[PDB]
Amino acid sequence: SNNTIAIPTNFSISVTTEVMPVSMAKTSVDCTMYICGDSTECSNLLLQY
Amino acid sequence: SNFRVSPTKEVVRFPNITNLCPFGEVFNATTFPSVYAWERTRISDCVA
Ligand SMILES: *[C@@H]1O[C@H](CO)[C@@H](O[C@@H]2O[C@H](CO)[C@@H](O)[C@H](O)[C@H]2NC(C)=O)[C@H](O)[C@H]1NC(C)=O
Ligand SMILES: *[C@@H]1O[C@H](CO)[C@@H](O)[C@H](O)[C@H]1NC(C)=O
Repeated sequence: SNNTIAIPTNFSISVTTEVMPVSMAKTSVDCTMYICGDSTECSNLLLQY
Repeated sequence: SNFRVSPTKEVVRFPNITNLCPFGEVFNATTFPSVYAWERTRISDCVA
């Protein structure tokens, strides 16, 4: 209506939880051990990559 | 990475069956099968 307004007569204090990711697990790969295991022969072929 | 350790010793372990396989008999039979009637034999418990 062009001539009426609603005013809050009261209030509520609210506490709200916002959860945010900030980091992830730091990961490391031994690329030689993953590809070749311990085999010397494969490690020599891997050098060619 | 890893350049610390390299193997040097070799551990070779096999079943201690020492009987040599009968190849000298299988191969030197006085007659072989006709190919239409080829014969199958098990080879077992021997060193090839
Ligand atoms: C807003 O509403 C709350 C209730 O929802 C009012 O608190 C009540 O006030 C009466 C009278 O003062 C008490 O008898 C109740 O026990 C109160 N209840 C609670 C839960 O506190 C509050 O007064 C209102 N705020 C305003 C500014 O009027
Ligand atoms: C096959 O066996 C016979 C009898 O044991 C022997 O005379 C012959 O020399 C053998 N041949 C070969 C190629 O071993």
